Amino acid sequence: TGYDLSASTFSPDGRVFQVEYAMKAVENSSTAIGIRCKDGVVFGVEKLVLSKLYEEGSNKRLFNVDRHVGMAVAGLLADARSLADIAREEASNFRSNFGYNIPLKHLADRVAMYVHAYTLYSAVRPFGCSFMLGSYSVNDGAQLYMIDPSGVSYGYWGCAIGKARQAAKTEIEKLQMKEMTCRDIVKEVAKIIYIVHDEVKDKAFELELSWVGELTNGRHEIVPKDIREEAEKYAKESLK
Amino acid sequence: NQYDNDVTVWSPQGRIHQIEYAMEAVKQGSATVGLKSKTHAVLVALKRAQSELAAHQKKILHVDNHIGISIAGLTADARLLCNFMRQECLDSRFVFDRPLPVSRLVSLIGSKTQIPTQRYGRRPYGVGLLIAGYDDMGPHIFQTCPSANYFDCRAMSIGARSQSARTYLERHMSEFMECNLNELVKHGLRALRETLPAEQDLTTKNVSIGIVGKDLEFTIYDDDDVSPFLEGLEERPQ
Amino acid sequence: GGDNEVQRTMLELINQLDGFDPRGNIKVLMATNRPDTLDPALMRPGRLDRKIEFSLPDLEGRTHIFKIHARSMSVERDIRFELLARLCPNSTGAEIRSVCTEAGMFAIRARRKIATEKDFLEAVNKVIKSYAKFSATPRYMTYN
Amino acid sequence: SYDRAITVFSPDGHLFQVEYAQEAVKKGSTAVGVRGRDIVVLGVEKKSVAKLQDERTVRKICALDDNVCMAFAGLTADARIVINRARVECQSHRLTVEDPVTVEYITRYIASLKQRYTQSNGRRPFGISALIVGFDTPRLYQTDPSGTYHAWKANAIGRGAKSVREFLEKNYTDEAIETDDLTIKLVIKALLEVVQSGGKNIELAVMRRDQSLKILNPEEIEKYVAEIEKEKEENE
Amino acid sequence: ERGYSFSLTTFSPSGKLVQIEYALAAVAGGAPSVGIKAANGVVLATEKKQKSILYDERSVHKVEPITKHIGLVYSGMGPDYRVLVHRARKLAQQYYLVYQEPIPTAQLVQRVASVMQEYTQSGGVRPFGVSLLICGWNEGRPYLFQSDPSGAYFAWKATAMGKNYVNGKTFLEKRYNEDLELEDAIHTAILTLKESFEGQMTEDNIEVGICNEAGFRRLTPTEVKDYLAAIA
Amino acid sequence: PLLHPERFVNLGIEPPKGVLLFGPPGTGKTLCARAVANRTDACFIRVI
Amino acid sequence: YDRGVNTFSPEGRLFQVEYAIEAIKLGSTAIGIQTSEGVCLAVEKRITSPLMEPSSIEKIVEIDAHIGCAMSGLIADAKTLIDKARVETQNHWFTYNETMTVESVTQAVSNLALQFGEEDSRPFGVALLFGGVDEKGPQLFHMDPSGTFVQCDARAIGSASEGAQSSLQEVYHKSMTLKEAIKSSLIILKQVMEEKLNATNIELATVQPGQNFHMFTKEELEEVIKDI
Amino acid sequence: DTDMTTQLISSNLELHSLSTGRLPRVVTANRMLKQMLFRYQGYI
Amino acid sequence: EFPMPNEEARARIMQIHSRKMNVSPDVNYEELARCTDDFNGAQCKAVCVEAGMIALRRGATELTHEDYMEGILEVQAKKKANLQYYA
Amino acid sequence: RYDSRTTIFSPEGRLYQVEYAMEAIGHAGTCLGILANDGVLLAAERRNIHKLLDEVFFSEKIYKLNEDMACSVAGITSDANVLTNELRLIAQRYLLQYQEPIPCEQLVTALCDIKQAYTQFGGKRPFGVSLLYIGWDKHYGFQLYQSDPSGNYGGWKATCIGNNSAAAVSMLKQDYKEGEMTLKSALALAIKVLNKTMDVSKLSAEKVEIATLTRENGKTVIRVLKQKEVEQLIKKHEEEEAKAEREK
Amino acid sequence: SAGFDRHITIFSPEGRLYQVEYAFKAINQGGLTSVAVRGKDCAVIVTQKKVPDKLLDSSTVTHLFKITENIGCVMTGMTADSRSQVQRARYEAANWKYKYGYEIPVDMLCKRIADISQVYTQNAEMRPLGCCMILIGIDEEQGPQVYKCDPAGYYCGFKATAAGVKQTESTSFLEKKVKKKFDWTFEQTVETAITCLSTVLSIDFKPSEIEVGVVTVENPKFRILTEAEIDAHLVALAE
Ligand SMILES: Nc1ncnc2c1ncn2[C@@H]1O[C@H](COP(=O)(O)OP(=O)(O)OP(=O)(O)O)[C@@H](O)[C@H]1O
Ligand SMILES: [Mg+2]
Repeated sequence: TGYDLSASTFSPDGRVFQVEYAMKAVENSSTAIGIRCKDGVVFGVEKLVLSKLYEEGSNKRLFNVDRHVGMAVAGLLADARSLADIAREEASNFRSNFGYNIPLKHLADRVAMYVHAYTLYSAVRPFGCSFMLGSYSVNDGAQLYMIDPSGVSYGYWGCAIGKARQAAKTEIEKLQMKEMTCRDIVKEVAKIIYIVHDEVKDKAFELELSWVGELTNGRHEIVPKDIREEAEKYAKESLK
Repeated sequence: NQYDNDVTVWSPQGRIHQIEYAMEAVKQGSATVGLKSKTHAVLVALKRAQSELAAHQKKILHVDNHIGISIAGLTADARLLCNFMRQECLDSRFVFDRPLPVSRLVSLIGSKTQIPTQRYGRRPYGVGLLIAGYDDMGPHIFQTCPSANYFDCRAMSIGARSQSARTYLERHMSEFMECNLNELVKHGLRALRETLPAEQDLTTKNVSIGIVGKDLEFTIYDDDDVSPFLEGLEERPQ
Repeated sequence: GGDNEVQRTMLELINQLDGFDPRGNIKVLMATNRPDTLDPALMRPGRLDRKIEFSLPDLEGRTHIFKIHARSMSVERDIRFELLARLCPNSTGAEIRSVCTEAGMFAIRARRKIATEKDFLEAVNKVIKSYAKFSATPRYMTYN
Repeated sequence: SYDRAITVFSPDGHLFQVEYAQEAVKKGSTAVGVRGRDIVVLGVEKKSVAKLQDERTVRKICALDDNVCMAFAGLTADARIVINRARVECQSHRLTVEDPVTVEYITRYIASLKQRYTQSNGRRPFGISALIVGFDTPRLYQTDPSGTYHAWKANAIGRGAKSVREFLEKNYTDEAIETDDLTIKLVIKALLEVVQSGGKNIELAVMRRDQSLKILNPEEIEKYVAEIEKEKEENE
Repeated sequence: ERGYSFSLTTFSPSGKLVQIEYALAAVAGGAPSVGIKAANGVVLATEKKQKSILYDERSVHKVEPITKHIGLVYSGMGPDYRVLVHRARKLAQQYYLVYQEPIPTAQLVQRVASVMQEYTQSGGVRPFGVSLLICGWNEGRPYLFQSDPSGAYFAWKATAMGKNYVNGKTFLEKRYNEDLELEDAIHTAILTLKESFEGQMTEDNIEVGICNEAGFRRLTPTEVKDYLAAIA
Repeated sequence: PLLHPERFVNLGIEPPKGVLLFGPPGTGKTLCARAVANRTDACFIRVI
Repeated sequence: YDRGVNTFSPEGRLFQVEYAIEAIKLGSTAIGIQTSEGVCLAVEKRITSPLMEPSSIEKIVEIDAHIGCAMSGLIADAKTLIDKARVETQNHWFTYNETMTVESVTQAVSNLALQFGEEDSRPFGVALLFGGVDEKGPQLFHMDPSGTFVQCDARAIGSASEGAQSSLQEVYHKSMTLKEAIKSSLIILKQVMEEKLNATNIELATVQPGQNFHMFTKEELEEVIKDI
Repeated sequence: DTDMTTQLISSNLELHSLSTGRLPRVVTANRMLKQMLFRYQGYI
Repeated sequence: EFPMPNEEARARIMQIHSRKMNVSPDVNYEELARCTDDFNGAQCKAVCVEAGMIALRRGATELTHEDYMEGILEVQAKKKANLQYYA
Repeated sequence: RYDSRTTIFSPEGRLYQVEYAMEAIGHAGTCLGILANDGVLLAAERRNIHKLLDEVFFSEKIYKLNEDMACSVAGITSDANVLTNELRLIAQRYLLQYQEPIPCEQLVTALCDIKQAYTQFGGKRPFGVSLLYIGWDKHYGFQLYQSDPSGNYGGWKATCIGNNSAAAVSMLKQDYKEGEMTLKSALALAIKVLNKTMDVSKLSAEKVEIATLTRENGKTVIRVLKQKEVEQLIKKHEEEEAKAEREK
Repeated sequence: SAGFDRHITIFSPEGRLYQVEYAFKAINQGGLTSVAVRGKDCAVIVTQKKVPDKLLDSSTVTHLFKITENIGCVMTGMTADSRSQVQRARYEAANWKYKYGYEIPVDMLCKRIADISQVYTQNAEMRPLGCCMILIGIDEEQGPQVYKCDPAGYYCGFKATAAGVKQTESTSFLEKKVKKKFDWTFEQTVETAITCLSTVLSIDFKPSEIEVGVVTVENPKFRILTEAEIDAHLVALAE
């Protein structure tokens, strides 16, 4: 209290409380997980369908930053869309200034700086979304990164953001992600998402998969309907 | 509490209260409904008259030959947004010589309306937009909220007393795709009348319709033009 | 320490209103023209369920109040009470009654047995305008 | 609670800072002005200066242009700024268009300039009210710290406003302005209705048709005061 | 009148700019420094006592040169000192470019005082929480000035700022004579700092600079040790 | 809820048992209370 | 919540524009009627002093030769809006060689009004009644500080807006003539004015399709007045 | 032209040396001179 | 500790306190729970009671969703009106 | 309260920040100005006179703006410095434009206008400096002017500001003869009024600086009196006081 | 007293800038500790590597950043602010090299970073970056150099220093160390750094829980020791 209104104010114990408020705002969003397989990265996002009136795919939280980069936003949706636009612009500028696809580590760094720059001024508020950037290339392997509202970014082997981050992380650590290709990581991700989902509280939901890997030639694309149905069947078969 | 005065201040619960108040501003406007068939997108709005003899306020705005919107919220924000999308559609038609697809326009609307929700100085656009438009990917009924979050809705309703219309749309959603233009407009009129109180009824002087179809540009029907759609409507049970 | 005893009495009233030992068929009326100082426990809608708000009357309401309070007065039949109601924008019913009494007083000062419209206008100026604000006529020239 | 900013409307739609700006005028010395058939006269309550103070710098009647003059009431520095801006604008208008600035136009410019300082926060409104008299037809206008101008046959602003205007309405007759001397005597009487010292605290400026300004020396004003006293001596 | 201690552009009802006084208090809570002008030049001495041996004594120098003939020491906040040093050097270089002659000490002091004033005329900017003691030599005459966060500059013959500045001034007016020399000045300044120095004056704990006819030069630690031995 | 309670139990609504009259002074709260006491037909207790 | 034009309330209302309508409420009464024969437009003058020139009270202004306007509220904001309307009419004539439709004039004035907060000021506390003939016929429009505007068959603004509006609803029909519209406006003004109605407490204006000229009444006011 | 260029470069290098307390390098002088002259497109 | 009711908790409280009332099946209790943020259980019961009383005032036989919204407005003493600048 | 910002009008129409600056002027050192036939002088008290303060400017309170103009100073040190520099800039701009010295009064108005700006635009504290102006021109000859933090100015023949300004102005009112005052009489009057206003006795010369303005063969020489002549002025005042003691 | 601690430009009545002190307190919010030791012909930094998750890619968790081929840095405090200051320092080094031809000294790197921090401290536009930077570099004619830069804009050279939660204890241990004259060899410098960190943390220091950056006169290139080299140094320390 008092040290809490602006992101430019430091609390007496030394923390920016607006940033932490943004983090716990992200905490209230639906879970979204990302797992880098042996030869790629798979993003699995649960999406709470608030009203049946929404069409399928509306408010999709999978964003294609570049030809080879995908995002798995979680948190405020408008902030997520704005950050997606920022990441797309950064990738386009890198392509136009250097002539080749932006490395996902550098792209994550730049978008992390853009996020962090909004946690310094009293005129602007910290971004209310935390996202995942995933990519694959034949020269850099498979890479995954997570950016929080604070702007802190480092690579993860597999992670979750949203409501059940810890619950999904318990079921993520029990996978030997270094070995299997993403073809089976897809159904494993679907099973994890279906387990972490709370049917009695979040009512209905839709699971959206995306992947970027050698099986996809390196481009990040939404998982085709057949594989999505197979993964959903696998997840449903694990009811006991 | 003390975190309620600015859109730039995060609440300790993780909420932006000014954003929620901007959402609350939508229900201050009258109810409007939008719904799409496999071939047409139709949005019906209930117009409000401030005096017994003053004209009813325009509720459906014309944006482009293939895109038209209904407004529920601040008149100033609605007019400013309408001007912005008119300019965007004109620029798209000037550069690419192709009508702007509805999805890209709605994404631009969300991007534009998110700026006030993060940078201090300008309040969030306190208006909900029902965007009905036909493009090469079929008819579309988007809805845009003041929090700059846009939903691709099969059939939506926003404004005051619009929950009944939303329930009606949820119940009758399955029949919307395989409906002709007249059946779709009658379903929209029924959804609109669900919001009306018991004493009020949909007359030709307070209903505005907007239709954009396969071979039909976005046309707005008001007053007598509403009558062909109004006639033949089943009377509300009582 | 504060009041304590008054707070204890208020707490017992709270207990009687709602809680264990159901209150019964005891409908409770409470009035206060400063409600923001009340205890939230008392203001909770289990003790004071309905919160009826009395607001400054509109034009029609102020006309009705003027007619009510001028009913017994010995006034003219041509008094445009809508005019007087519009001449007191932000005024309570008590101020309307005071305006009527002041119009009668003006009609008594110069010993007329009928209170005319000019008396009511003078009363409105004496009651509302004479103590409303310091927005003088040169400062009131800012609006037209 | 709604009087600490200029852009905040009060719950009853009052711009309270704008209203407060008029108290600065209410604190100024009385300035009266009338218009006649061939003259425009304006007297000023010229309050006594200190013994060692030079009264040349203390000027309340300022000529905006050769065809229009102006007497203010309120803060002196704001008055200086407004007078300088009015002179510059009148010269610029004469530059752009050949015909000289009309008194109505210069009053419109002054009112707009005062208004544009009441529309923005972080900009204190001008605390002066002005009487602008000129020929195009003798015309008298009065501005306002709010930014509103008006056309008057006769005003008085400043300390004595209600009293001098009350004297003025039942004194400004057709025969009162029939003679130039009659109009100047009317101005002198109106100023004497408030300035209770006589002669020593009265400064009247008269502008005749197609003529120049002429500040009345404290001997012509003394003669007019003596004539007014002789005329009023008919009571006994 | 605590309600007027926050705004830098708001006069108190007693007509005092409280924030400038708070900046001056921050100055007075700084490291002790002395500056004394003798008939041969000026001497500026300061206490560069670190919090531990770990700090590199020679890393940062408190007494800094502005031109060949102008030096400048400080008391108050440290980081603001570097900004003021950079602005003073830039002003000296601009004056040299315009006039081809090294900037006079009085003119540099005036320009630096104006620079410090620029940070006291607006809200949202903090006054320079440091006071500058500037020595120079022009026209065969020593010059010593003190510039303040308020932008006020005077022409101190001999003064002390920082912690126990009252003690330094009290020690002065006793050991100070207008007909002294640069060596006597060095000795007097070292003694004045000793009146407010806690611990042994290690050659690395004290920084002394001399503004003489040949210009401004900061004393090497060997000379500081020699003077300390001659004093103690 | 006193003169005609049957209009409530039929709809299964328990009517509110308390009312707080609040507003600007002189708006008519005490006048309405006086009217209630005037035509209460039940036990009215004006607590001091 | 009621301190800036950029702060929303828990109910979603902007508690600053409503204050601008309140500022409107303490102006002066203005009645406007649109009939098939034209537009009539009456205002109570609210004279403050006999010395003050009545022609200085600009409650009625000429936006163009075909469209007139009536204000209510702050003089400064109203005159700014009136100048804006005149400038837009002249610009539209310059760029299109045609008379601007009163709907478009009101649109332009409203477009200026909506900018009370747009840049990274305050609402114009004044309602405007724009009467005038266009290619579709006579028309009457009303605009408020928020920039919302609407065509009104007969609208009352300023003080006494509620009572004048109620009486207008009582006495207005679709097929009124201009003379009877003037008579109704004058009787309503007399009934809603504290001062006795005569030639100096009110001003009248009217526009006709074929008689756009004489967009005012000068000493023929008494002709209608004593035939009340 | 050469006089003012050399004087400005000398002043900038004096500021640099004062900020570093070390002897300036010829590389720095050459670099600053070349960028300043290139910015003016050979007009100096 | 007894926390302020959650959105789902508020919907459940409204459902319990509407058990004895003739509530229409079309009422969306989730929408009401969204519309009554920072409402305690007593306030939700007051919402249900006010909705029933309003349905009595309307002269109806079953409670509607709009009646529940009007009761929500009544509980916090708000009085919704059609502002001119919204339309 | 309505004193937080310079642009906030009080309900009585008083700018409280401006009045605060005016009252704060009283903290500044006493500086006085007297007009007289063929002359006009300023005098000022050195205030802070500590023995360790070298006196190298000799004019810490008197400044020369133009060739035929000079100004005193009483207020904030930084505001005084910027105001004097800007006065010099305005005078030199006028001289460059018109090739004629600025006729005193205009210069005052110029600076005053700028001060008025700081009392109108937000985000700027009013210039808490009031200063006297002495000069000569081709229009009104020797002129003395008084300025205020509000930007208001006035012509004067004898006036003082700073510490004990009211007592000084009352003494000048009592002991000034309009028309028949010369430079010597003006200097004696300034010395005596400084002695009475300054609480310190005997009015030590090094605590007081006097600067005179006189026309000499069309050269409008502005002089600042050295300590030596102030010694003899103080001695003259002491001997007049001793002679006046003879009445007892 | 403590009512003046909401804007960084407001001086307290005691003349204290409380927001800068709060940034100093926020320095410890990272939860880690870094120690830098300057040897006779080398400089060494060792920082805590806390990876409290088997899912993190341990390669990217590094708190050691290479500002320039010869100038290395270790960051303490909030990770985002530290990375922002790292990129700012890299840009400043690149600008110095481009504008002056030769490589920027570590002296100037910390001086410029401190100047930026001070500018943020005096102008209430940006919140001060609560990240402490320690730069190591082989500056010719001066040997190894270790510098510390704080949110206040106070840069200082150090024979040995530390930052983080256990800053006072590590500085005290180093003060006990650098006082007994000893041959500060490269192995000795690494030994002193690791012993400082272990003594202040009482941790057995498995090789994956710490990160070591090394610069040496023999090779003036910022080198990050591999886990095998960390194990070799630890086993040499134990015996
Ligand atoms: N609507 C109304 N009609 C007629 N008279 C009214 C009305 N409202 C108020 N009054 C008058 O107001 C007078 C005093 O008001 P009342 O006693 O109700 O005050 P209150 O608002 O309850 O104030 P308090 O804060 O002292 O409790 C009554 O005697 C009555 O004549
Ligand atoms: Mg009562």
